[PDB]
Amino acid sequence: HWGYGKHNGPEHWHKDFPIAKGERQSPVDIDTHTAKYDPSLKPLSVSYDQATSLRILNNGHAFNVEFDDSQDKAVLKGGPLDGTYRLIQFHFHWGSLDGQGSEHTVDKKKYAAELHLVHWNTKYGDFGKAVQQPDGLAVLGIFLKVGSAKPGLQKVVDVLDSIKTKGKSADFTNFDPRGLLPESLDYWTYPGSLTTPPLLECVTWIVLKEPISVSSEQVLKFRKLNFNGEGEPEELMVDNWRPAQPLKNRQIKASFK
Ligand SMILES: COc1ncnc(NCc2ccc(S(N)(=O)=O)cc2)c1[N+](=O)[O-]
Ligand SMILES: [Zn+2]
Repeated sequence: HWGYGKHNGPEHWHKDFPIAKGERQSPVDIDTHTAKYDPSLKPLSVSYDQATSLRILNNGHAFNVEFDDSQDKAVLKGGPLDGTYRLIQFHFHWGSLDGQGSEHTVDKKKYAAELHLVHWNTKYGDFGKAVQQPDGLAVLGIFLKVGSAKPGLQKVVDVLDSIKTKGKSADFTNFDPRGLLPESLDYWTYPGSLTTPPLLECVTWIVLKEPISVSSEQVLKFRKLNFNGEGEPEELMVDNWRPAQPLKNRQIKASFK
């Protein structure tokens, strides 16, 4: 099926999912000089105090940490959003080397990785229904660069050897996502899509200006995961990012400067 190789990678996706060439595809390059400052934009409200993580899964494309989204426990609101979005999962995209890995770029710069905290609009009642709507999702993107460790990521890094191959999962309770956030909530925002198949155009993207730092050892452990299932040939899970897509007729707004 779809994946990230020469033969099933991003350049192939449009054959099974024609929306790949659509008008509001993600990710995009964030041109920080042409982003429009909007003093009308509200601060983001990230309300993660009551987050309930449940499990961590290797789905053959990335690893997801899934949260209980059956009540308003971990929510995103404000910023550019009308109404309230519940956290369902986070995952990352990363590279084979530190010089690449992010999906969004900032003035053409790729970061080592990119975290996506995926949230769905409470008015659609669940994730499966929200993705069918143009305002269905709000995904908070946070760039990772390599430097000092992010202590709040380590619980994640340490479980990865238990989910090495496609389809493995592990219980993953009491993980606090607030420990993945940088200090500033200044953001760019634009309307876009899932960055993987089905590439649905349902996402309000909220990309934080400030990257978090992770250690080289932390990202190296992302790279030891596998795309393949246990007992198929080993393909390291690296370079699971989609390149920047044409902005077409969208403007990126900034909450700052
Ligand atoms: C009800 O379960 C689910 N059902 C179907 N798709 C899901 N997730 C697809 C997805 C793909 C890409 C991105 S991205 N890379 O744009 O952030 C975000 C979510 C989930 N789910 O994981 O919540
Ligand atoms: Zn993603």
